[PDB]
Amino acid sequence: SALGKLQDVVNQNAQALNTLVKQLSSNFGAISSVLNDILSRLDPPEAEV
Amino acid sequence: ASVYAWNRKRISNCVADYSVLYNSASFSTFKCYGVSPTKLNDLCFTNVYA
Repeated sequence: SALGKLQDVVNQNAQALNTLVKQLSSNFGAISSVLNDILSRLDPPEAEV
Repeated sequence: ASVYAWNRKRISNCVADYSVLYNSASFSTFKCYGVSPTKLNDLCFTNVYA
């Protein structure tokens, strides 16, 4: 732990990237977090909303 | 059966063809959500409750 600054910067960058990756798969109030399932399951008006 | 004792049926392990039901035109109301009225031929799930 003699290089705590560089390790901390790398950890913060990795944590931000992982948080974005996790947030990629959030429902956000929709019926599903997978776009392909919505498109292959739901009609174009409701699919587009 | 009555509305308070509605007949419950389980459908699985077979093949469902909703195209004939949609094209029958003998149903007054065909209303639904979560799935489009069409595009039921390429979709399937675990079980069906009627």
